[PDB]
Amino acid sequence: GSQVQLVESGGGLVQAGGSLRLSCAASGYAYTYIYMGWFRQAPGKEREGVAAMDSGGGGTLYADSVKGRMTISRDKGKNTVYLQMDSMKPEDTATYYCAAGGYELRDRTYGQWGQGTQVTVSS
Amino acid sequence: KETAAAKFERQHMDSSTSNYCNQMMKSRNLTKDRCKPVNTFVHESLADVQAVCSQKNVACKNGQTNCYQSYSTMSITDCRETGSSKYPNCAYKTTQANKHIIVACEGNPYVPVHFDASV
Repeated sequence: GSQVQLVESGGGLVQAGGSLRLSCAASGYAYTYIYMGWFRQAPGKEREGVAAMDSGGGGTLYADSVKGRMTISRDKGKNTVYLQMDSMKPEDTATYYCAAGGYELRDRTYGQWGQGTQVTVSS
Repeated sequence: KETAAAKFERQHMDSSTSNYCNQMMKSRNLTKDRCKPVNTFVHESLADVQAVCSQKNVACKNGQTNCYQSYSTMSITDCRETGSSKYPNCAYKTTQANKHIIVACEGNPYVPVHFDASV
């Protein structure tokens, strides 16, 4: 594949208080993206960084509002990143995006983006 | 507001259209307020330099991780202040080279906003 794709899976509909896992795998890039992360855009809000981690499993950062309910990992493969989300809240309803090649939770620094996965937390 | 992308082109892009650096450091507002000690101009097309943002992801010198290295070396000019340089009479030694460039990238379109290094 000449183009880079960030393939997103998981997400979708869940009840408040529930749990979901998002997964992302990049294809088409020949090297290792040092940072990958998850960003989201909720209704009424600008896009925000949710979680990010570097290729050695460190440099881990979370939005303060999701700390202690969400967990990011990368340890399952080259250019993969996963987000476990527990005790989900109505405010977590958003389009979630995988991103690769940036630094920390700074969305301007990421140059590759997934198409977006809807996550809807029902009241 | 000047955009970050426009500032990178002003500071570092001189696509072709001994004294090279003295001529070019004043034009770009790089000797206007102070003598910028070191500056690199790239003599490849804007498209070929913008393309580096899709090439090898590497750590920037400072430890930021949104830098990209060009797969091929590129034609560049390093401008370095000489000993007789002293603002406002800035002066520069020119050294032409062919080196890989490393740039930090930001935005959509994803383009260089910072010239980090040549190797």
